[PDB]
Amino acid sequence: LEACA
Amino acid sequence: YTRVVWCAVGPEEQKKCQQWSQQSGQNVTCATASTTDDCIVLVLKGEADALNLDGGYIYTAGKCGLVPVLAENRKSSKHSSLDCVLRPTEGYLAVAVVKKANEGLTWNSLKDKKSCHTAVDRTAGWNIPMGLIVNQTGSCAFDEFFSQSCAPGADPKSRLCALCAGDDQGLDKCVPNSKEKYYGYTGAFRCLAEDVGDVAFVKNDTVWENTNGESTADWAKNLKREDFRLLCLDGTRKPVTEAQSCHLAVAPNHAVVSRSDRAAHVEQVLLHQQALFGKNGKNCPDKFCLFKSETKNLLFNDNTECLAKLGGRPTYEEYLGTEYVTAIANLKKCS
Ligand SMILES: *[C@@H]1O[C@H](CO)[C@@H](O[C@H]2O[C@H](CO)[C@@H](O[C@@H]3O[C@H](CO)[C@@H](O[C@H]4O[C@H](CO)[C@@H](O[C@H]5O[C@H](CO)[C@@H](O)[C@H](O)[C@@H]5O)[C@H](O[C@@H]5O[C@H](CO)[C@@H](O)[C@H](O)[C@@H]5O)[C@@H]4O)[C@H](O)[C@@H]3O)[C@H](O)[C@H]2NC(C)=O)[C@H](O)[C@H]1NC(C)=O
Ligand SMILES: *[C@@H]1O[C@H](CO)[C@@H](O[C@H]2O[C@H](CO)[C@@H](O[C@H]3O[C@H](CO)[C@@H](O)[C@H](O)[C@@H]3O)[C@H](O)[C@H]2NC(C)=O)[C@H](O)[C@H]1NC(C)=O
Ligand SMILES: *[C@@H]1O[C@H](CO)[C@@H](O[C@H]2O[C@H](CO)[C@@H](O)[C@H](O)[C@H]2NC(C)=O)[C@H](O)[C@H]1NC(C)=O
Ligand SMILES: [Zn+2]
Ligand SMILES: [Zn+2]
Ligand SMILES: [Zn+2]
Repeated sequence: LEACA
Repeated sequence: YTRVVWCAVGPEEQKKCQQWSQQSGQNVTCATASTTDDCIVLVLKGEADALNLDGGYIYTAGKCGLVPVLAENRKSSKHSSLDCVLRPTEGYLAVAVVKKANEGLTWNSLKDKKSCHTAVDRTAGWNIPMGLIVNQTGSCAFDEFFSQSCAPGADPKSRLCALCAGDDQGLDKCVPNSKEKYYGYTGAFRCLAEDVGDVAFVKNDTVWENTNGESTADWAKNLKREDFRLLCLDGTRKPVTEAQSCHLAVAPNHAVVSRSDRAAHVEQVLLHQQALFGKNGKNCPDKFCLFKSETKNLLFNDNTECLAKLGGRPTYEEYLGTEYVTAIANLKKCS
């Protein structure tokens, strides 16, 4: 998550 | 509790941020990170409040919930009755540039040539170009299209970084910040100017600001715009004066982003900061100018007249526009 989606 | 923490990317932006902090009486303070993606993370964690981003990075930040706050606005002719801060944004022209002497090189013969990009994931330097090439090629092997390139942010051992040069000492080769000699709009154009690459993917404005005496920089002093040509999508070549009829796409202006829960407060402070250090600002030549950094585009693009309010309180998808958003999505399907 840090490319969250 | 009312101060804003700006995030600087790299040593040079940090130094300029420190100066702005000093003159602002610490109303603005600084956090620094090695890359733009790391600055986004600091913002998400709440350790930094904001930073100005290119459209491609706005897409990344957007999916993580950050929002557009104010946009860069450069000097324009068509909507001149309105003040800059309230004036709609025009967007900039993404172009492909080559040297006149490299005759015969056109959009249709870029295969196996050398390329210069601002940085991986950016609008004019990567997303637009590579998206067009992937489509036209029916292949996700964009890393095998050019023979060698300098594309900050890619694997340092790959051909996408083969042409990057690092800093004064050869360190930080291909890092996506200003320590890399060929990073950003200015760096990618320099990469072409010194003939390290055959084509540079930048924006219309970069060509003008670095030719015919506009830069004084050692490598740019003797550059004339007639020695350059733009590559048009219809296989043709044109003078840099015809950008409106020979560009790859029009790009959304760079904009300041922040966590939605901090947007209103960041907006307020920034508006006061530019009344002081902006173009016609109270302190500009005298003490400090937010929008200058000797052609290095540190924190903000040097051709910025002011930061403008958005109007329509746009989401990140609305700000970037559906044309551009679908373009990125499609290209990402590859990576
Ligand atoms: C590709 O990208 C290019 C760069 O981004 C861009 O090139 C052009 O972009 C704009 C828009 O087309 C050009 O247009 C001019 O806009 C000026 C404002 O930016 C405006 O000019 C100045 O005129 C004078 C002096 O030139 C000064 O103005 C007056 O009024 C004040 C009172 O308010 C009074 O005090 C003065 O007596 C003047 O009467 C003023 O400032 C000056 O600063 C200049 C800095 O060097 C200096 O040259 C000049 O001497 C003045 O001292 C005004 O700013 C004009 O009316 C123009 O219409 C840019 O000039 C041009 N940039 C370049 C590098 O060529 C392209 O448009 C873009 N192409 C595409 C397709 O997108
Ligand atoms: C690479 O090739 C892609 C596939 O054609 C391009 O993408 C798309 O093409 C268009 C342009 O935005 C999109 O089409 C429309 O969206 C809706 C419904 O389709 C219409 O209402 C609207 O008028 C457009 O006709 C496609 O949705 C999109 N295809 C896919 C699968 O998403 C893409 O533009 C191109 N890349 C570059 C850089 O040119
Ligand atoms: C630091 O920011 C503060 C807050 O805006 C500025 O000081 C004041 O400015 C306004 C104009 O008079 C007042 O309405 C505020 O109430 C007042 N706030 C405080 C806490 O005193 C100041 O201009 C800023 N300094 C700089 C250089 O940016
Ligand atoms: Zn950009
Ligand atoms: Zn010849
Ligand atoms: Zn809306």
